[PDB]
Amino acid sequence: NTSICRLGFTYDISQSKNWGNNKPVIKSIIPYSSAEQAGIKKYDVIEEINGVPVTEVSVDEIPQLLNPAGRNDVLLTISNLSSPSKQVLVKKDCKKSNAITEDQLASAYAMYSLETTNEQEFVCPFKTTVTSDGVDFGNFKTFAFSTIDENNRKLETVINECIENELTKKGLTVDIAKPDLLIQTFYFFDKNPNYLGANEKEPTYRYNFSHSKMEKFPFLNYAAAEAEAEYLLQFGIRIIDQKDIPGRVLWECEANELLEDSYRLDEYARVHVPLMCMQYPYTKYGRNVPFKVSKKTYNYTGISYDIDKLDQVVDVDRNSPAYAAGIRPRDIIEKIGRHKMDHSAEEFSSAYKRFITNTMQYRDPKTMFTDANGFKYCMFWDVFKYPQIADASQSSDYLPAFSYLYYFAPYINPSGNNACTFNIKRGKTKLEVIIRPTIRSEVTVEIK
Amino acid sequence: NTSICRLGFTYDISQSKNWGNNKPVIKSIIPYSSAEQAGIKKYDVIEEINGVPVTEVSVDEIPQLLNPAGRNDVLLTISNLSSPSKQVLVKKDCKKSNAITEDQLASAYAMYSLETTNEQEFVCPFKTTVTSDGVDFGNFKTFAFSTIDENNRKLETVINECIENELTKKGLTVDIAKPDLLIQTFYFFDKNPNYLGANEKEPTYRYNFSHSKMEKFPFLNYAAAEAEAEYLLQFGIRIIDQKDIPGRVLWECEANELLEDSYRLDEYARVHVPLMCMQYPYTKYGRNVPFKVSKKTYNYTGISYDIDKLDQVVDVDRNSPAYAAGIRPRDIIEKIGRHKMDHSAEEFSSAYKRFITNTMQYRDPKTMFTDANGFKYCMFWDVFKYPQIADASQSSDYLPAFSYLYYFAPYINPSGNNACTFNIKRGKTKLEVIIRPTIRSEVTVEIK
Ligand SMILES: [Mg+2]
Ligand SMILES: [Mg+2]
Repeated sequence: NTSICRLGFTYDISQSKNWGNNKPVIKSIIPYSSAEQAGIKKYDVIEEINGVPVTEVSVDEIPQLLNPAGRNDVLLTISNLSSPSKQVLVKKDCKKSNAITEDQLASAYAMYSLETTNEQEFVCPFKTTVTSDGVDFGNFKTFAFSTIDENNRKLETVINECIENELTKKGLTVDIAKPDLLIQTFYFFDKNPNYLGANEKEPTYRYNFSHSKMEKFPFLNYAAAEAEAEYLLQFGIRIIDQKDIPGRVLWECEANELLEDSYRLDEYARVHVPLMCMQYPYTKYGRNVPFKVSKKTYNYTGISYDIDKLDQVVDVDRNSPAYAAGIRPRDIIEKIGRHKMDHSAEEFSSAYKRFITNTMQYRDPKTMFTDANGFKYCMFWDVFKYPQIADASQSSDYLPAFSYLYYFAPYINPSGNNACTFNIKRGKTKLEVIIRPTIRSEVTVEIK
Repeated sequence: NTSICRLGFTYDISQSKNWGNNKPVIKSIIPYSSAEQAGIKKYDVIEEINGVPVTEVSVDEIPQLLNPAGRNDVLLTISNLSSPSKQVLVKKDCKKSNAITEDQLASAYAMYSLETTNEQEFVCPFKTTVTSDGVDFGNFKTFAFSTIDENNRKLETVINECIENELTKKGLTVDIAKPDLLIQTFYFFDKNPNYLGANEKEPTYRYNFSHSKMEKFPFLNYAAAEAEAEYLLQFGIRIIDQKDIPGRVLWECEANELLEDSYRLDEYARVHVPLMCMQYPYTKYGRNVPFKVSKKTYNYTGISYDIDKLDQVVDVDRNSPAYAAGIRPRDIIEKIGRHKMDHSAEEFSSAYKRFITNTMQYRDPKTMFTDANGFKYCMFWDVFKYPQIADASQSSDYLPAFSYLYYFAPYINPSGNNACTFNIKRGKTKLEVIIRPTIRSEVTVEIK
């Protein structure tokens, strides 16, 4: 009955002295949102809301000002590394309070396709250090790389090409003549002397000059885990100021990795330069960076369902396959493919739980992982058991009406036809429409 | 027959770009040596040897030039943080090839007194980072502390007083008006969010943008040991240039400690400021600093013994208690106290091994430690068993003639008399002299 609204981005009230201090800083953009389409990008700084500067208003009233009651389109004054000022009109993303979207259902029925829809977390051993001077990083618009060590030309060119792509994507530009910043990289790869050719918790002893004796200290002595590494890897990025206080290191990120086998620094840089630079210009973690990867792929039609009476269309997105097919709100879905829809939420929930139970045998334990929400037994399907999974997935006992969301996968829909049949009834008139869905694919890589 | 010689210090050919590059840098001074008395100090840079600059000569011929054949006194041109040039005449420390000194014997019979004579190693979680500019740290002679945060005045005053003592000992001087350097400290103490109220090796998963998927990486995932810590401690020293390139951080040392209980940052600074500053100006370890503590206390008389015929005096140090008592080389020691000396080296070695075996029962297992040379079962004597240790230590079966080296300890000599009786025989004339020894005490704290 009441309509809920959202802005297509997540943000922080920045505590960083060098990037949009005590202002909203965008952390992530919601895919397929209006904020995305309007051109809002990660690490953007909200300077003003609807003409009022964010400094001239309390921190507690920023969420209300960003989601006004009467207004629908929020005018934003943005700053980033591309420009110091920019006007952006962000349209709101609204839905009915009782609407269940295909995005929500793709997440609820994710175990049909863990291969495409999951969340995972990881932590990187990055030490990120910035200048103690409260200089805004937005003052530096251009960069150049420091002189290449000819002994390592091949490697240094790969590293600098990775950093160049990351920084040009941020809105920074190369100027070899008079750069605002100089980029410097340092790296190391060699054997660990503390490796004993072997793979408990020890006490911490230190010398105390004040008492002229060795003493036990209540610190964790991790020195035994260090011995487990044969090799040591170091990789760092140094961003040196050339204009405000020349020679001052503005930002430095150093990765220190404990290695089991031999590893290539070029391969290491290719993977980690993009993860390391996610904290330039917005640094919030100094020692161990937490990341969250959320991936999702589903068949999109544009239909929203009633949270209570699920066989009822509550809305149809404006430029969607279901709209183009002629589906309209208040329609009643008789069936999707060969599966009836006149079931309760608990009928669907129980039937789904039965499917996961009865197909645990077709999962691959070599792929077992713990997802971001703490679930320990995530497994992909076994590649030699897809025909058996597809058959089990389509058993009427498991109420597979919503399995259409994953009809692009051969472990759900073996037939070479992603087009879904929707049998609707508006009043007493019964129609059958074939909806070829569009595939909504999305990956969000966010610093927690 | 041939006399061996040494210089009273250990050194490196420095690989540091900011401190005596490709020149000898003194690491440690040998206590009671001529180099010590001449005023050679740790981290001194040998600029010239006997008038010849160390740059104008090969690295391979520096040890020979430092220990000449014909010459006995080596004239050194030194540089440090106190002065850019200084003339130092270092006398050599010589001994006969067949001489066994009381210093050597104190180390060989150390298990009489582990409490006073042992070696231990420890590693500190210090990250030490220096400027990539090859500026000599000797260009900066004065310092001042940066403005105190009034919210933490009590703590910041303790920290700065510790750093002030360390740097003034190095030869640096305070100048609040126009300092060459500004010292800045940063610190943090709070609970670990990753602590689960609990006290295996996990795989490393990271996101690879090049392949748009999570991947296993051959890196050690230590994230489980991080969870064991309730609290996190950070403590850092920042040395900022004010004259050459103002604002440039020359040297920075950051300690990151994983804590079991609550801990005071003032107490932490008091202990670690002296360990952290041992790498200013000579930094050779960037990430995990290895230290070695060598302590020794023995009764010194000045007598040197023959490695083969041990009851024969091969030398008597010039200003020693044995010299003052009238002991002279070629004398024959009949007995020390009530213990005869006419035994072989294996007679003494076996008798000593029997004593350690038979007194293992009087050791305190609560004190068990692994020494620097890798011995796992080092234990001090049990404080309630000293009378029994003293009796066992003086049993003629264990040939305790050399136990006089530890006669100042009540677990060896219960009587309140540190004066030792030496019964000698020169030719056929037999004399008894009472030697009150001097107590040689020494602690060496060195970066490995
Ligand atoms: Mg190997
Ligand atoms: Mg506790």
